[PDB]
Amino acid sequence: HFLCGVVEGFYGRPWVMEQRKELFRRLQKWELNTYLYAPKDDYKHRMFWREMYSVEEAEQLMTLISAAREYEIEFIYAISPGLDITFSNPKEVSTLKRKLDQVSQFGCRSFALLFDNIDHNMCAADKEVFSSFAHAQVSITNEIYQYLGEPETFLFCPTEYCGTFCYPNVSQSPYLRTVGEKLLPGIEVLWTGPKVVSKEIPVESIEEVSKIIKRAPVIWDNIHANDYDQKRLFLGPYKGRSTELIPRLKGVLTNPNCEFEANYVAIHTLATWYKSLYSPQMALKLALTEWLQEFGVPHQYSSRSVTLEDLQLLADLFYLPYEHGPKGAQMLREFQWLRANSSVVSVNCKGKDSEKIEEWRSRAAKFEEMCGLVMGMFTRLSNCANRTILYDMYSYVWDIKSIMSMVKSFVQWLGAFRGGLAGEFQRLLPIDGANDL
Amino acid sequence: HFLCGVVEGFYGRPWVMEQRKELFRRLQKWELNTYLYAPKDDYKHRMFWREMYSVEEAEQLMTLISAAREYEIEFIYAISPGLDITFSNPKEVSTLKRKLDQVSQFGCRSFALLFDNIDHNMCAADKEVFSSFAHAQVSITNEIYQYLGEPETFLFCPTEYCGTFCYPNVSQSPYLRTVGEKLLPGIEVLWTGPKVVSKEIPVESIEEVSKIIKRAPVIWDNIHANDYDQKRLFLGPYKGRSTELIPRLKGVLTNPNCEFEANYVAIHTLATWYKYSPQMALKLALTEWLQEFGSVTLEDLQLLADLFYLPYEHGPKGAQMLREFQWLRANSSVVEKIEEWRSRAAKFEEMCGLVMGMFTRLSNCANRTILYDMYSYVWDIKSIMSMVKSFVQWLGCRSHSSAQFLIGDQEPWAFRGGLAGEFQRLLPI
Repeated sequence: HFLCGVVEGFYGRPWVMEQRKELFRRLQKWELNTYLYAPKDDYKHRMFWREMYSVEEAEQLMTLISAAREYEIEFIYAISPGLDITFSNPKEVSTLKRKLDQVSQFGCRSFALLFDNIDHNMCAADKEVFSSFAHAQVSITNEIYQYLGEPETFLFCPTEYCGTFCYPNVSQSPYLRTVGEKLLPGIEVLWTGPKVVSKEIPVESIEEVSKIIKRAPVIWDNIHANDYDQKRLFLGPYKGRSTELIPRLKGVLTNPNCEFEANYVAIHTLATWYKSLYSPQMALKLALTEWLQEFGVPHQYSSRSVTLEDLQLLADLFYLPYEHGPKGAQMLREFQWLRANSSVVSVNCKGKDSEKIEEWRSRAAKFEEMCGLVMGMFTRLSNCANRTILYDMYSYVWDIKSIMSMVKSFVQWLGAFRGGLAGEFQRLLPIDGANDL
Repeated sequence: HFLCGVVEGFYGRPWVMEQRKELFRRLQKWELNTYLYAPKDDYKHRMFWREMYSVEEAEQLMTLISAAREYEIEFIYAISPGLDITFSNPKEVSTLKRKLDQVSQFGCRSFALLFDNIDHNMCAADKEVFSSFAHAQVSITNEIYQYLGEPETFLFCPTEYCGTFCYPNVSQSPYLRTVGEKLLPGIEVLWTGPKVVSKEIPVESIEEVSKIIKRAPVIWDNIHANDYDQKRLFLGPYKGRSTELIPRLKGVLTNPNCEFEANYVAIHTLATWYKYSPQMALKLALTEWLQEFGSVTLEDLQLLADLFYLPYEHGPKGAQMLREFQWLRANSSVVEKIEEWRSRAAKFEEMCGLVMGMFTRLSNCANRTILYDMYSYVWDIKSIMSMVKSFVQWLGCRSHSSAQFLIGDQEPWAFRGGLAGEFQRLLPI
């Protein structure tokens, strides 16, 4: 069957077990079926992948893997040994087997080997044994498949895991030719689309890759991932992927925002898209409408609120990687126009103009009200009762509100170390606002 | 005696109780004595301050207040009712008293009333009873002082809490004149310096404020606060405050970084200063911190601290990379005695390598709690230096190539900041 769900596949602080249980609740609520465990910086997933879990760690994994079963979500355990492993040393191979067995005894029946972002060339001993980097990965992936008894679901993420990472192209890649041929027919292949973060995943691109790897891939979708930029959050709907892909694919797993509570939209809309033909804008409405209920006012026994419009504003400000939501783009166009047409100056060298200065002013007030809606959105969100949500999003909301606050001032006015060192180096690169509207 | 320690006084995710216990450990380890609880976004501290703590909330505060006593750290409970309180309605006043009693029964004997970020506002009904905003605040602050039995430590943070917030200046403020006169002698006054985030706290500025409020203030120090800027972290030493201030002050509480594990340097160096050379204090603190990791070297931490140093200053290795990159960009047009450009480019490209190395070893460390609290910030700097290294490379490879810097369709991280970033670029800052 078709895999649809979430991969916890991002860099940084991983999610905690209470959060993952709440995740399984939601995947079931929305009729998704899969979870792939692959947090890049849970140390025993990648950095110290040889190390067996301690007894108190094992108690938490088995408790987690059983919540997965309790909630009818399939649990796929991933391991990323590609960094420093010697493929031909059988102690390494045995260590990998030992590690998998251990998790299997916690009651896990599905697995994955990830070879994402790693040096293309092996050590000396390995070049001796294997003809290519591809051959080495397959050989151990197959061996491990078989050693585990050819389990229900088994995933392999290649080093050339998207269009732009294929040397020299997708169709003629010796690496992918080798995966297609030698990887055992029951092992599945993860693929992120044309790019690492794909704006669109066109059907023809999936036909093209499927030909060379001899099967339908499972999409690891980075569309809502935000690990690569401190300032970014993605609350927009699943988008750029035709429902026509579903027959051509073995699954879709989203790698979403690091901040757990910020993924309501990202996952609800994936679900909506799975069950459909699909309208991003309508899926967002469904998802925002449902999300609103999760934001209380606090209970009060002594005394002397977030709306749907607030959430719509918030999502349009923190939307998708290649697109702002309509209320965000509107405030942007309007502010550009105001700055451009600020010839309502006292030091005026066009005498004046009645009509053109009435328009500027009129549009400034209208804009100053839009800025108010941002401040209002922040105020009511900080007054909400679900603090877990407030905290997961606080810095992002504060930021936008403070900057809009300063933009409002600046427009009014028309009538320094910020970002820190990183900010200062950034301003000096001349591609700083190179994708701005 | 004299109050020195930490205020948990910032906006955002507050610290958790395990973190606060570990904090009390450290304050004692380093001979600090105080903690002020005032996280802006515990809902019952400020927004819904009338509300009593629930049973499960009360169980956690009692458990926390007793760890404070266990570790010989004084615990001061703050409350920020300034937003919507009616000062003249005695139900409001009673509600405030009810709330304080509740915390006292959790075993807490020290308190504070905060009136920080509030608009010089009275509702009517209040303007009827009280002649000014200042009069109204003191009247309830005094009443509450007395009602609690005039406790050991009691703090009052004024609305005019720093130089730039005093109308029209510090010396002639009717607001502060009124606080100085009518606030009872055993209540203390919190003050953040000339600014909200003070670069320096000069002695004369403290003499000046002490005169008008008729006592020595307790400094709420925002020097290492990072709640106001997503991209900023402060690992530099306590600085800009003369050791001559210590006799002129009733205390110093730092309001430090939101990310708990990032405050080792910020608090160790405060302690060192409480007994001064900033660069020697940093060395003491970085040397001690290195042990808590585990492979990460001292040179790695020195680089990291210099990259994320202080609000008005970068550390020497950071400022150096900056001046050198400015020079390279400025003098690129010559790509006769410009073997110096090339030479300086390679030398710079090696500096960028040390950043990548620092990040690599930090992600391989065994103290994951620390890694996570700082991960975003370290990734960011590494990615940006990585792109700076490229750009310098590209500048050099230009006598043999006329390719664009960005070649074709990019991944989103090439273009930083999102919508916030785009509005920022449109301001002149």
